[PDB]
Amino acid sequence: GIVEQCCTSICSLYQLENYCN
Amino acid sequence: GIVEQCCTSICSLYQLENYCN
Amino acid sequence: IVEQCCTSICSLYQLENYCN
Amino acid sequence: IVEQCCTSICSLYQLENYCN
Amino acid sequence: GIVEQCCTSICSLYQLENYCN
Amino acid sequence: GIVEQCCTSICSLYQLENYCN
Amino acid sequence: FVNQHLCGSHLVEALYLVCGERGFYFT
Amino acid sequence: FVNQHLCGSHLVEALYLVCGERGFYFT
Amino acid sequence: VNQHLCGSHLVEALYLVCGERGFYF
Amino acid sequence: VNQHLCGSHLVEALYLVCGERGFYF
Amino acid sequence: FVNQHLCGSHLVEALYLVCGERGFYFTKP
Amino acid sequence: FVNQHLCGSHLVEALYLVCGERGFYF
Ligand SMILES: [Cl-]
Ligand SMILES: [Cl-]
Ligand SMILES: [Zn+2]
Ligand SMILES: [Zn+2]
Repeated sequence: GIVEQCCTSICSLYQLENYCN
Repeated sequence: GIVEQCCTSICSLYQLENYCN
Repeated sequence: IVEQCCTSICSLYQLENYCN
Repeated sequence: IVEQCCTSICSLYQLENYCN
Repeated sequence: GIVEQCCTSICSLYQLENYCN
Repeated sequence: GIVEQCCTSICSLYQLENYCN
Repeated sequence: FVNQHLCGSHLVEALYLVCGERGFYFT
Repeated sequence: FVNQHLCGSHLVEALYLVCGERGFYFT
Repeated sequence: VNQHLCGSHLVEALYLVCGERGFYF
Repeated sequence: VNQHLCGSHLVEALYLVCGERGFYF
Repeated sequence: FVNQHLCGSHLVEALYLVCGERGFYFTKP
Repeated sequence: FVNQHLCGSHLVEALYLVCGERGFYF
């Protein structure tokens, strides 16, 4: 789950960008 | 100057960047 | 719910209902 | 509440027994 | 109640201060 | 510079003011 | 506006809560 | 803990919500 | 609800400017 | 649980970077 | 000025997520 | 870098409540 991925390392502006819908 | 320039209307992430040094 | 609940406040029998 | 609810999670029947 | 008071002028920092328990 | 200064530990209001010109 | 930008940031937050395991979802 | 500071910033924001009129106190 | 939200920035600037006390609610 | 609260900032950055986009939680 | 202010709140949440490392100068006029 | 970043966030929240007209550096 995301909960499990970005809550596990930081995302750049550039990686958060990854769970957005 | 930036407030004159971002509070009533939303600044995105780039603009926000000139005011960068 | 942005609007049901950003314009009046909602109950829990009521927010119960917004699960699962 | 932080026990029934920050390390596991509470339900509201249970969060309700916390209201007035 | 509070919700009534600071939510009307800003409260400089000074005025928020009034609802704390 | 300021991050280094405020993230693991909570910063209160006055610290924050130096960085002010 | 800068104002509702700001309110949603808020409800996201409420459902996370009532539903539980059972979850919930936010657009 | 910037982390439970940051969790209660969050439960306050939650009972505000469950108890309604009856309030609740967050203490 | 500005009031239920400023009630929540205010329960949060109140929870930040108020810290542990809590507040009457 | 961190996961119940990151779940909550994530739910919010996701909510500024994701801009309008949203997210499933 | 309640609202320059609810805003300058969420602006700065934001220069931050963004100048990344060069940072910036913030004149409030 | 997750949790520095959770936090720079709650920071500049707070610079702003506080500098109000002179601006800031750093
Ligand atoms: Cl707001
Ligand atoms: Cl957090
Ligand atoms: Zn807000
Ligand atoms: Zn948080």
